[PDB]
Amino acid sequence: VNNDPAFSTTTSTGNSKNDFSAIAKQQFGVPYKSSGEVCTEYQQVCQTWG
Amino acid sequence: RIIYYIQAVIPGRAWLIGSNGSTLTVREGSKIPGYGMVKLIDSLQGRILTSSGQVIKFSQEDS
Amino acid sequence: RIIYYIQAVIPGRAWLIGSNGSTLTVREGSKIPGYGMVKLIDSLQGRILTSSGQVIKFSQEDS
Amino acid sequence: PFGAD
Amino acid sequence: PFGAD
Amino acid sequence: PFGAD
Amino acid sequence: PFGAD
Amino acid sequence: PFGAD
Amino acid sequence: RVSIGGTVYTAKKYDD
Amino acid sequence: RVSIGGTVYTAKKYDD
Amino acid sequence: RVSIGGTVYTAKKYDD
Amino acid sequence: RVSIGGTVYTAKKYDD
Amino acid sequence: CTDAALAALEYHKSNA
Amino acid sequence: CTDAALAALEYHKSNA
Amino acid sequence: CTDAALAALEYHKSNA
Amino acid sequence: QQEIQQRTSDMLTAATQLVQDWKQVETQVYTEGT
Amino acid sequence: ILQKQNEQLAEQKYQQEIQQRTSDMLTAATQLVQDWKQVETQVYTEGT
Amino acid sequence: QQEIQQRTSDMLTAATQLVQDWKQVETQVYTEGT
Amino acid sequence: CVSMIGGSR
Amino acid sequence: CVSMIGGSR
Amino acid sequence: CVSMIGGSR
Amino acid sequence: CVSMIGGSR
Amino acid sequence: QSGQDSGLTAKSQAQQALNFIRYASAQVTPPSLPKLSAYSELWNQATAKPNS
Amino acid sequence: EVIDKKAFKDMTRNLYPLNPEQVVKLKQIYETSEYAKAATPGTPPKPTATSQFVNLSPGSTPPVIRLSQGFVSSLVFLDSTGAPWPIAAYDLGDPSSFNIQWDKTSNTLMIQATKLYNYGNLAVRLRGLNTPVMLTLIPGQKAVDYRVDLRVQGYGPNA
Repeated sequence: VNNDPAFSTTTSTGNSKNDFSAIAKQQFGVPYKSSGEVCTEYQQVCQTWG
Repeated sequence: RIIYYIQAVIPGRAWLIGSNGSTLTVREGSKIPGYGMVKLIDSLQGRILTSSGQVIKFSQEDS
Repeated sequence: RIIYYIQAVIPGRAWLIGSNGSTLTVREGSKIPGYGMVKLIDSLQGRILTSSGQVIKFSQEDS
Repeated sequence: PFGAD
Repeated sequence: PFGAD
Repeated sequence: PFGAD
Repeated sequence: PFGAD
Repeated sequence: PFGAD
Repeated sequence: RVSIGGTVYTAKKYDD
Repeated sequence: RVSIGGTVYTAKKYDD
Repeated sequence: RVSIGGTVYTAKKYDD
Repeated sequence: RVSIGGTVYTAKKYDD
Repeated sequence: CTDAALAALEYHKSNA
Repeated sequence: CTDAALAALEYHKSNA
Repeated sequence: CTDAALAALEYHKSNA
Repeated sequence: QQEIQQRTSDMLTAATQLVQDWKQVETQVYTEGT
Repeated sequence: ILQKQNEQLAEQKYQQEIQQRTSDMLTAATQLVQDWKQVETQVYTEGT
Repeated sequence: QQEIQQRTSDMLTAATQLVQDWKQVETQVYTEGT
Repeated sequence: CVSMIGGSR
Repeated sequence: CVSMIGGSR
Repeated sequence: CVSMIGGSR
Repeated sequence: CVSMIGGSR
Repeated sequence: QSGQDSGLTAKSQAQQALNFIRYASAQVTPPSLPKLSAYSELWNQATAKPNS
Repeated sequence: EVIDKKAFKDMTRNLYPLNPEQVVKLKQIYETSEYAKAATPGTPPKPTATSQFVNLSPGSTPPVIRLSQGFVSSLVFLDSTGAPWPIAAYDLGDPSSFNIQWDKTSNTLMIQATKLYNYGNLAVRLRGLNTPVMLTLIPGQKAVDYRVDLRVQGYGPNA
């Protein structure tokens, strides 16, 4: 809830061009295979976060 | 000696009138002839404590 | 000697008035005749400390 | 707030 | 803030 | 609220 | 910023 | 940009 | 009864 | 009781 | 306490 | 500390 | 009657 | 009343 | 009060 | 860790109005006598 | 394992702080240079 | 336990009215003579 | 200091 | 120095 | 140099 | 040459 | 003259003239001033200091 | 009846939540904050009323004026005998840094700095001179010229 700019009741004039989306300045991330690429499907093993 | 009575008092300064009609304004630290050195200003009680132990109040015909 | 009292004071400069009617303005370090050299300007207390150990205050009759 | 009011 | 105010 | 009123 | 200000 | 400026 | 110090001071029970 | 500097110092208990 | 250089140099503990 | 041409040269460590 | 009044008065006068 | 004020002002002028 | 200030100012002069 | 950036947020939402009141320099006024 | 992965996230973290400070510097430096290119014409007043 | 906060609400709605009733200061009038 | 309307016997 | 309205016995 | 309102005992 | 406002002791 | 009671009426020829000039001016039907609620939110919206 | 009691105590904690102690300490916090606000860092420049001799011979350097942000420096022009020398006209370089006003007959120009220390220059064509008087204005110095009595080398219409 703290990650969403719309929930920032403070009228922040900071970096509005770097937010990941209108609903989060920082992305949570996606599963990543052990080698280190996007684990789009469970069939390839997903180990890390990125 | 010469008797004064408070003609006005608020937090800090207090304006005092004498029996000679002289007007003065005092603070926490102020030399007052006869009475000596002012110790505290009590604006809601209309009271002035000075070092000589004398208590200065609103005039009885003015309070 | 000539005794001066504070005429006004802010952070930095302090304007002082002597017994001769002379008015001066001072900073962190300045030469005051007889008083030596000013070490500190306590504007919120209306206090001037100089090297000769004595302290310049607002006059008793104007503070 | 004193008792000598 | 000093105590000699 | 007095009784000597 | 020097100290002899 | 030289050092003899 | 209430005073002007802001703190309430009352008597207990008195009649006449 | 509070002074002008913002720092707060208080007495403990005193009655008159 | 801060000077006019911008570097903040402070006294530690002194009472009077 | 910085010059006017663009090159940056700076003294290492000194005190007064 | 006024006994309650003067009792409250002295109670306030005695407690600062 | 005044005892609290006096103790307080002494405590203020004693602690800078 | 003043002692904290003078220690501060001497520390500022000492460390430029 | 988040108390820090909320701190800094309130710092800047004070500091920007301080800086804007310091660029303010108001021009002298003139009154010529009768 | 968990320690390994958050160390790796911290390692990847230490590359974008420079670019965000760089963007803040665009906002600052362009504003300075715009202040600086401003020249304001000299004004003349003819006496009575 | 609801009684105390309903009480506070109604007495406060009254008290706001009373404090407004005292904050008023009705400016005096000056009437000249003939 | 005494408000008589604030009276209770 | 004292704001005695901020007073208390 | 000293800003005494930036002061503390 | 020396821009001493960017001073470092 | 004492015309109809409980209404905008003329007691005299001059008042008949005054009634008519009000009447042709359509002063009896003033324009519609805005709402409390609608104009009110738009007010507190418009005069609020932005970015705070 | 005690419901009245705790309800009243609670409301006196809400409608007047600022205790009399709290109102005053918020007061004091206010003036300490806005005093450190208004307090000019460093010493302020010393207010001086000076006097310079204006030499207009080739090779001479233009006289200087120390000014400050939002303070008035009053430049009065006198000839060698010290008598007033009215102004024919004036020309301020970069008045985006400096605001001079002048009642159109007198021999005084009164100048306020608008940005803190950036310096500029000023031309002042006087009454009898073919030679304009050129003066370098520097604000933010360690002194502020409340006035300067500049003695121009020539002789004016007042002798």
